Amino acid sequence: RGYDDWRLSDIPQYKDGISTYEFVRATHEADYRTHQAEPVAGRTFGFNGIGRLTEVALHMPTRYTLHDQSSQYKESPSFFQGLMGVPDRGPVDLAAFQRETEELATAFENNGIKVHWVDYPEEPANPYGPLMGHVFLSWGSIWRGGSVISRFGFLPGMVGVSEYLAKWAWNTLNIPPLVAITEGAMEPGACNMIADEVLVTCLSASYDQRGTDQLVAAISKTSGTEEFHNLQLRPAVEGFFNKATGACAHPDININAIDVGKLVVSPAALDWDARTWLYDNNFELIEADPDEQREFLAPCNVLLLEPGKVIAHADCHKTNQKIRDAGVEVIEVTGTEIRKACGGIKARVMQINREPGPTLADVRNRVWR
Amino acid sequence: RGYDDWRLSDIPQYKDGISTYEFVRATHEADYRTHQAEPVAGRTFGFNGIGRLTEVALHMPTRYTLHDQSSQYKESPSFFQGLMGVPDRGPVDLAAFQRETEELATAFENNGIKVHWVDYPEEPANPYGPLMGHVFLSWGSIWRGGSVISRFGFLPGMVGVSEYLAKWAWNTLNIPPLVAITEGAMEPGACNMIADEVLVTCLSASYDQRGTDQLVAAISKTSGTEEFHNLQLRPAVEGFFNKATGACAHPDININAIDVGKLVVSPAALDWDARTWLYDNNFELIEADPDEQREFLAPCNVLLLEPGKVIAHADCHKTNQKIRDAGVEVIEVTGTEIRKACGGIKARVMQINREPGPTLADVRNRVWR
Amino acid sequence: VAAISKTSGTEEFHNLQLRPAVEGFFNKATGACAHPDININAIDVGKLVVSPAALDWDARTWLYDNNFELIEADPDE
Ligand SMILES: [Cl-]
Ligand SMILES: [Cl-]
Ligand code: NA
Ligand code: NA
Repeated sequence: RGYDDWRLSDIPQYKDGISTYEFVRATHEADYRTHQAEPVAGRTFGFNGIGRLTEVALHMPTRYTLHDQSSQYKESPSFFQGLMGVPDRGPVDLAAFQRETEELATAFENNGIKVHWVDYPEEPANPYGPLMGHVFLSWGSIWRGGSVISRFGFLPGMVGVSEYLAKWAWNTLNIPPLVAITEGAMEPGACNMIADEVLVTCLSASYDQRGTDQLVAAISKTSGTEEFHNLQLRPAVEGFFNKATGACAHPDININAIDVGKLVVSPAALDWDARTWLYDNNFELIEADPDEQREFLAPCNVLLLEPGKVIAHADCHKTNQKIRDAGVEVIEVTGTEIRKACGGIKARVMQINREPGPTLADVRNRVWR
Repeated sequence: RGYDDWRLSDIPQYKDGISTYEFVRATHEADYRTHQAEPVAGRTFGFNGIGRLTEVALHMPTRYTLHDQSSQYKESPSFFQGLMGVPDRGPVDLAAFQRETEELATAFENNGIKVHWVDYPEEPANPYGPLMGHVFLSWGSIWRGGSVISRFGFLPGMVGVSEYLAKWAWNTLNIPPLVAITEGAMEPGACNMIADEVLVTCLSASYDQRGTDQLVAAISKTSGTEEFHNLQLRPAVEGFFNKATGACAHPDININAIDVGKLVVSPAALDWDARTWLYDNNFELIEADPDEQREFLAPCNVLLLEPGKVIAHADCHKTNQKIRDAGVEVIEVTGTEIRKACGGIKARVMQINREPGPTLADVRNRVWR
Repeated sequence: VAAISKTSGTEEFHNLQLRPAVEGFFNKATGACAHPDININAIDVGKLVVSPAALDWDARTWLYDNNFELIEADPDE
């Protein structure tokens, strides 16, 4: 479009004979996401919901990606094993880590999903030390309306990182920031949604109420839905993971949607109120295998590609058969080196774009019980 | 600092023998601005308050900066004269516009203030037409805690622009985004503060309550002050400016601080509640000349360099003498071409960094009445 | 308003409250006035004559929503 070819008809609020007041009022009334955020960006974006995922980012690990190679970890492995609480499966193997990363990328390419690659500087550090956990790009997943700077609850190695990923998203994809979390703790990228307007959070080391309130208020205004629901789990865990029980600070280790009104769910996830809400709203529950969960094989850390199809850890054999039994296709992918820190496959994927998908009304209307 | 020289003592929440819970809790309790925003940026920033201004940005105009040269303006001058409502002083003169821009930059250099320069692309456009009003970089002023994407109430030519300036601030100064305004209208950069924790807004074409609530909640959490006050003027004006009265949609045309508890104020600004609040809180009022105000010479659009010293339009002779009479130094600067659109000198300056300055308690404690 | 609403002979009673910028009775710089009857008045059913210095944004919004047509007084008058 030529610079001198623009006319007033190109302004959507403009009408011939409109008064100043009416034009201004029409402007005040416009939807941010569809009038400002997306047109300025020149594209749609956001991972909200359980519709068809189209675009992600991965990080190919280098030696600097390995948490056990930070000088602060070397100084006290037990401090970080306290924070993270995951079972010790030995040192991370760089080459095997790189191979399961390739395998995941191939799974995406084979399912028609665009993969961007995010790199970090050599010797990457923040004001408090080497970066740590920066392979877990879900922490930079993009919401309807824009990107989010997180407040990390337990991992100081992630200070600076949600900034880095959001800056990357702006510079590379033209995706704007929506909000910075500035109180308490809130790690929205580790949350999952179980319908178009239903978010799952936890109260945990990774989320307090103030942080949660701040996030939910921002994303609800750009969600593109009339309602917005937050289901808040209350896991019993001190740091990230409770190796006695399988309980986890992060929703995406606790629960995820596998189809319309079908969820895979940890046995350590659901307090009575959460169970009640899920029952009342007509969600069918597939229970993850208890040993897979407790041993931190991340059987709930599956990635929904679209209703009825997920990527899962290839060695979560029992949970995956239950998922297939519920009529869902499982794409098995190796994810073993990734689990030596605080996440699995879904945790390491930055979700950039997911198409609008089934709603809470759709869940409620499904006849199955 | 070497990558392998980092230790746990470099994490401010870390203490020898700290439990996981206690470390996490300490992390939740940290101040965002001072633990995360500023260290990651590698600097302090924000224009809040009435202390000493140190750093700004200007735009040197090109032909594309001139509002009267947009094809949409050519199509209907009267549509845009409706929105803006400023007196018609003839076509903008590019060369004279460039000269008063140089003069302002020299005033900054002579007063020890760093000036960054912001450029826009050739034929700059947003989804709705040529950019318009993009010389007014105050609209991209930086708050304590970060940058803000605005919701413009009356000028569609500024869609995309607060994004551009915030992106520029991130890429060039490493200053992060704080929040995007996503409802109603809110043009925070056109607001002024009259103490360290006292903001002035309007309800007008440029601000509704929802937009205002969203902004104030975000900036109050990073303000670095125990309290935060919003004085909200209620000007009688349909678009930006009311040429019958001198009333304006923007606070920075209505009022500004010239010293500790001394304000220059338009006669068309103060409703009874605003007047009462200012009286109760011990603010001394210097009234702008009524003709300077009504004719849109922008006598209130002065820029506070520090308490007791302002930059003002050189032809606001009557207001400026009243400011000197109140014991304030006036640095007179030509600002005539700038006033052919919706602002004057303070409006065109992006404020990046102002040092903490006097507080509302300081205002209240000054003995003068 | 509480007293007159009880005897108004109407089911509802509405108060539109203008917020003029004026220190005493009249602001000779602007035309703003402490008194509604210098600011605005009805001239017909849903037609008002209105000062340019009268209407803050909320007042303007209310009048718009309630379908009042506005005739603007001459600014110099
Ligand atoms: Cl109207
Ligand atoms: Cl404890
Ligand atoms: Na917010
Ligand atoms: Na009475």
